[PDB]
Amino acid sequence: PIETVPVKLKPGMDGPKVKQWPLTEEKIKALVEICTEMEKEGKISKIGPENPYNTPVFAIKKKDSTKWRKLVDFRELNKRTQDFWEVQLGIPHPAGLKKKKSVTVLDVGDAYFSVPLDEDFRKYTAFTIPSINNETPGIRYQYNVLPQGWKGSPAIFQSSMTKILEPFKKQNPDIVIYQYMDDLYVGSDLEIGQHRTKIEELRQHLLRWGLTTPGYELHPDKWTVQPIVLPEKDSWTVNDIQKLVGKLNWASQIYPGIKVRQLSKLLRGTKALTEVIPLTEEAELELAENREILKEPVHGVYYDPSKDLIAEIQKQGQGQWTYQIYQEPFKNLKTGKYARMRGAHTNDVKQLTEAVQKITTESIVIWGKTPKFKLPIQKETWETWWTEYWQATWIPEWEFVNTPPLVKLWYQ
Amino acid sequence: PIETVPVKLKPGMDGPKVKQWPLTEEKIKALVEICTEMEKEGKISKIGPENPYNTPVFAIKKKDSTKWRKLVDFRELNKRTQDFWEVQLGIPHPAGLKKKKSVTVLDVGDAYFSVPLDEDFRKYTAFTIPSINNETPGIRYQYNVLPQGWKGSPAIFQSSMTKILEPFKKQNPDIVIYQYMDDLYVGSDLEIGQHRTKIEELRQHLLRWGLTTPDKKHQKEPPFLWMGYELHPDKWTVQPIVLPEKDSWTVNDIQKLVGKLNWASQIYPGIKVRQLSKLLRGTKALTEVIPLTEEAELELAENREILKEPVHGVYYDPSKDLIAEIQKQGQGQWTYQIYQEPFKNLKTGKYARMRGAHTNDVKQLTEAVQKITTESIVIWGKTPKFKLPIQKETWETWWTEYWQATWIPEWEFVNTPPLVKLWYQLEKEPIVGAETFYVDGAANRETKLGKAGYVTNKGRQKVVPLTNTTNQKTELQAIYLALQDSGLEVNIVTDSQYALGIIQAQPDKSESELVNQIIEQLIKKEKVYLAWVPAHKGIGGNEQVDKLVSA
DNA sequence: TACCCCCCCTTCGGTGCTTTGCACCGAAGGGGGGG
Ligand SMILES: OC[C@H]1O[C@@](CO)(O[C@H]2O[C@H](CO)[C@@H](O)[C@H](O)[C@H]2O)[C@@H](O)[C@@H]1O
Ligand SMILES: [Mg+2]
Ligand SMILES: [Mg+2]
Ligand SMILES: [Mg+2]
Repeated sequence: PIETVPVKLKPGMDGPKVKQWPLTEEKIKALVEICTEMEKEGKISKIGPENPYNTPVFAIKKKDSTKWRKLVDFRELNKRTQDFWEVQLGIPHPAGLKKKKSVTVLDVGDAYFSVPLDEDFRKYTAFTIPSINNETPGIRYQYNVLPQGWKGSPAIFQSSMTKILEPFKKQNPDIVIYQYMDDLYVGSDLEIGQHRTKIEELRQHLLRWGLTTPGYELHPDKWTVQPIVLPEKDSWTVNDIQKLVGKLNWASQIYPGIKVRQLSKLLRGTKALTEVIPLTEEAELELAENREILKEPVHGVYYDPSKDLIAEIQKQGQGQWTYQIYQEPFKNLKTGKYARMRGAHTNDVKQLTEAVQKITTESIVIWGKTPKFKLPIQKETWETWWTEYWQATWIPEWEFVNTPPLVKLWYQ
Repeated sequence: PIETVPVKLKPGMDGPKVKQWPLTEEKIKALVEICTEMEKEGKISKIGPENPYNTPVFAIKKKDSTKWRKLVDFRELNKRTQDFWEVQLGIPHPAGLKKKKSVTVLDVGDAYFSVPLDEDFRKYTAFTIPSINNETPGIRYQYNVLPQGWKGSPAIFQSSMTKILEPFKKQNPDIVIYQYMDDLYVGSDLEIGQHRTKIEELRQHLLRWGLTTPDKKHQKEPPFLWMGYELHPDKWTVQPIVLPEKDSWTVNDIQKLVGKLNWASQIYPGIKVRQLSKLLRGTKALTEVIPLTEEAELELAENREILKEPVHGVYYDPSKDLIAEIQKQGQGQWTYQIYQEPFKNLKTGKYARMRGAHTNDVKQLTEAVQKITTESIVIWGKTPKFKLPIQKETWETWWTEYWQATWIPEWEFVNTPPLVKLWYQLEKEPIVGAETFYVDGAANRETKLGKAGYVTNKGRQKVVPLTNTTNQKTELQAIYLALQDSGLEVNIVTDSQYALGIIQAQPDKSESELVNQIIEQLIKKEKVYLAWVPAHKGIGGNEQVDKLVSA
């Protein structure tokens, strides 16, 4: 018995119509079990083919969870409500959250089931549950409450959220709290023992307001950037200098001070690739000044809140993965490298799945946005396996790219 | 009485006003016969000229029967009717059926006509009935039920049927009912006396809601005819497949043949359609006749020898693992078998899609593994364990070095040749003592004339004139030259991003005959190192050979 | 001379980087199949 906030899509835009993809047996059972008890609790209610809209649905297990969690792919719906979570009820982003020594992520999504949803908007939350071997046609539902994973859900609940928090934000003044959809980010400069305690205090502080918490521990101060680096060799071959000159040529689009004239001079003959070429005085100095320019930050790179974030990922082999987050090409807001994630030396798709989650998490902490990914993988390969390794309650936007490594710019 | 389904038109649009087709006198009498009986039952109604719509109507006789089908052309109503969301997400496959002690198959008589249409929407179904002459006008009618020919008839029937069956399924949890349109496959582990009793409770429960189960459609004894299959107590097979015997084949002949062969491929192992399909490409008219190649003839020959001997599939045992075994068939063709007990197939199939201009067998095998995984998750809800004709070390070399992410689920090597292999290996480091060829190419955009050549450190040189070429082709051609004019080990420097992208992915097949010749050379070499440098940076032999071939 | 669903093979046109050529993908029209 609560007032329903009215929600309307973006101007001149129709709801989401996205086909449902095949589900494994263990995922369908989990959905049918989850969707049953959600219906006897009024949270969802069956519908029919008169509703033209549809969204994909599936189930995940968070890291170490052991328990199924329902995940809806509201990416198409969230793009068509974009005015809502930006214009009026948006959440400002705390620039100090990335500076805290420890940050914990909690699933507060179970609280969104408290608030009802505008009746005129429920027609857009429609999802279909498939059946093994198409034994049954599609069992369709729709959401009566705030759905988990909708970008409108945390905005509506914010008024109720900021009230439950206010007693604890006053009892602990300098502890930072941020809300990105179904997750709550809470960080302190306290020691680890003190930090984990205040989370339990925040868990109870949520229990008496009616919420469970089925937490992830981060350390943003630990996070490191990966700069462009030039090799160290005692002797340079023609091929070494050719690779170097090409790399500096590429890097010059980012750092304009890069020079290659004195290093190009060393190649001017027609030499065998393995021939050793002693460096001239001027090449050694052109090299040294180049190494220093790459040490510098890029001039005029800063975050723009109106602009979307893009992330490119490159597979370096031997479990190494490098990434760059940017808004304008060659103006990188962050560059980084992962190694020995789950799946190293056995599974590419699992590692890439882990990298996308890590990069998205970092982007939520640092800018409160999830980037659009450029995935080094074929479409059919990614869409076949990624749901088996997805451990998050959000899903970033992605596209598929095929960029042969002409030059190894980000990893030596 | 079953709850009506609310329907609407596309907002701001009105109903269907289109004039009738001229109907044949043999069809009209059988048509007017069927229409008149409907009014007795409340399925159709007479309407006054107050209703201003009209839609064409016709009839064709039912397949495998004497009666006619009342088909209403609603194409213009369909354009202006609201959009639906179909609940028919696929087709069941018999290989996904568990074994049941007793099985029944029953069809509903007049499926759409037993479901009442939306009250407010009924008016838009307006159509008029012809006569033996053009003098009598014929009564105009509105549908009280789902019409055959509407775009909302299937979805509304399918979802309604589910709400009817839901109570029975919850009262009888151990009954498996495969619901596809109006046909119902019902099976149980119950003893057949008890099974037929529960069958009758369901026929009553459908009769509870006005759904008729005719005896003629009802089948009590194997082999059941279901979804175009024949279901036996422990085996299944397709209903027999008729291959046209035509002596001269048109385009529609091959299309019929190919489609039949694809249908056969689900259970008959090893069907191949590559050479037959090559005849289908780029033909203007369906009526045109095209001869059978000596390749396509041999393929149609061995395809018939597979269909000659009868085959059957088994049923699914959830306790045991799923196995999928793939064999290479050549020219980008692959067949597979899914089974649980050896030599007792559940189903078969084939992957033959040529994805991309240049590829290799490993990529294609991976695509086959992905097609099989998804089909398996559709039918059984799990991923099978794989038996693949590729050495463990081949795959380890491929997926680790390739620059894109790739993977195959749990799999083991099966020694059934022809094996999938990588046909050459580019060095990671330049080769000491191998001649260093700096290649380049160039072409004039208007002349379409170009050059391709190289310079080496040993003084070797060549330039070749080229007709009707492109910039990209001369760059590949320059690399071809360096491969021809070099020893078994060679370092090659290019500034062609395009060429290097193709060769580094280690293709073993190509649409381009030039790439196929480059591949042929690469297999011949012992050590090849490709390196890239940027153009017009005054680098080494690259600058020299750019001067030669630009002139 | 109708409707809905799945599958394969081909064509063709949008799309973006490999650049005004070439490569990729998806919509669509051909067929098989279900009802
Ligand atoms: O929707 C088109 C097509 O792509 C998929 C997944 O690749 O769509 C999802 O991902 C897109 C890219 O991030 C989103 O833009 C889209 O909203 C989301 O549905 C599949 O659903 C579909 O096959
Ligand atoms: Mg029937
Ligand atoms: Mg039927
Ligand atoms: Mg050139």
